[PDB]
Amino acid sequence: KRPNFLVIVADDLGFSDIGAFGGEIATPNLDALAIAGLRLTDFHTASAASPTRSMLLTGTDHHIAGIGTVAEALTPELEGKPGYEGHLNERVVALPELLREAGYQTLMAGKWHLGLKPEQTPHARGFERSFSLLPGAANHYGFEPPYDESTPRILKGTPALYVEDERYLDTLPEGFYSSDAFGDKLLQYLKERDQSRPFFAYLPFSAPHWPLQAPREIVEKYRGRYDAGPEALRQERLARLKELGLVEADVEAHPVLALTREWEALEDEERAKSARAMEVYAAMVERMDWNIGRVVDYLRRQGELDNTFVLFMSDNGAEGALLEAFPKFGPDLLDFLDRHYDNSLENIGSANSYVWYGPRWAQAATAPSRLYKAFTTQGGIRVPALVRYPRLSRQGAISHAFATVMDVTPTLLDLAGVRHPGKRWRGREIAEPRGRSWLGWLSGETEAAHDENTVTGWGLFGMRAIRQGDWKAVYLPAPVGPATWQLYDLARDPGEIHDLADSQPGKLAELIEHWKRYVSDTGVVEGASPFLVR
Ligand SMILES: [NH3+]OP(=O)(O)c1ccccc1
Ligand SMILES: O=P(O)(O)c1ccccc1
Ligand SMILES: [Ca+2]
Repeated sequence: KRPNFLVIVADDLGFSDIGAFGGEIATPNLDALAIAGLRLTDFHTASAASPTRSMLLTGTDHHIAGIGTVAEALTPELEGKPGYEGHLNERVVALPELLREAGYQTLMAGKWHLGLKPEQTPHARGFERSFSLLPGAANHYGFEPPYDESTPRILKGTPALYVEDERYLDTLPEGFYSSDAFGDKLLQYLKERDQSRPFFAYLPFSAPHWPLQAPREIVEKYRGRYDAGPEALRQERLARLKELGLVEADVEAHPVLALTREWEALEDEERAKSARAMEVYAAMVERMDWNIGRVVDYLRRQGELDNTFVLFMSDNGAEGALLEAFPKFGPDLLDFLDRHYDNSLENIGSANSYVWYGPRWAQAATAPSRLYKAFTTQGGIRVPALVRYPRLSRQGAISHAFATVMDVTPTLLDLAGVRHPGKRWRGREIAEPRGRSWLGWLSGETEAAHDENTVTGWGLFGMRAIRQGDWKAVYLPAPVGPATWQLYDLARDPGEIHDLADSQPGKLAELIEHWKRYVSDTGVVEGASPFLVR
């Protein structure tokens, strides 16, 4: 029998947040899947949400698939460039499109982030049933601010714009909470399915993405848990990562970089509200996990779970952004929030709060990696991932084999017994996957799907990375780095601390040749101004 697929994507979830990845957050459902299955410590996405999602559903690079940069920040020199359409384009065929023509029922409940228009919806791109938030974010409870000319651009670009199949929804149900709605709808779709054929179920949550909001009864369970702050947390996470074997005992963690005040410099009220945000984040993750459990438990009781290839991943590094630091997200984001939301301590986490936890809490979760979401350093692109599928021999272990989100489409096609159509589909020229099927690796035939010569590129917001085997070069422009290529031996220096550019100049040179080919193969275009902070 052909397996089902359950692909679950967390939004900005950090590497050590889940219990089985070193965390204190209650994630019993995910833990059971992770420990029975295979946990990946060297699995990679892109550095941000829509690029990663375009890659996950195609098996190629986001510069080819239509999200060369995030739609919400297209500049004039980028608009019109191929692969910079801002939605999943027609130079690619999506995974669900291919599975649906081979008898799979394609079911989705969650965030899309691959296009806002009718012809760009899940329904248009191969899902027979879908309940979706089309934008990159929204209020989890559906509470909208006033929308007019003076509304901060980041809020304007994150309305609660939901579709069910072809229908743009006019209202949301009472009690709507994103993660619960997604669990509800996917459970409905599964209970309504044709039980005699397999399903591809896509469960992209919007949690734990800002605004940080969760049911009070779950937030209450974390009361006081984070009082010692984000650096105390980082140490707990490092200790546990080492104890669990997820990182080597000796690893040197990258130093925490933030323009904010450190915990001990904060006044009591400020601390209280920052801890409250992390208590809410934790509740988001636990409630996500709970909804995952509802899905998995239904499949299990149906006797289908063991014939379901279950993949869980985050879509990028933990979110260390200060939304208030980007003029593009304004004008006056904090002033608008102060006049429309209540972020007083007691309200944080409810529908009419709007918070993000910032760079220090984010780096607790990405440690020992460098930085966080929207950087090309490991903090931005190395994400937690697990595969639970008991037909595959390689289960019960922690694997440090290199893998990327582009591997997923070819793996699932393989298992479905479906061939990628090649260079043409529905009469148009399409890209072929850049990833490689994990089947050989996971079946124990090989030690990894890739090898010491595998070459993989990243480029977004003017940052770059280029990796071959365990050698990685990184380029971070001003003001966030030296605007020169830095070179790291990831096997000896996972924290990207010791720049080897001067000691191994031959190796850097090769990587720069690889980078140029990447730019060439994928259509990378960098603009003047990577971004502006202020
Ligand atoms: N790479 O180190 P740890 O031993 O987790 C540490 C302790 C104190 C400060 C920084 C790092
Ligand atoms: O890249 P993100 O998913 O963080 C994003 C960007 C713009 C609007 C909403 C979400
Ligand atoms: Ca994300």
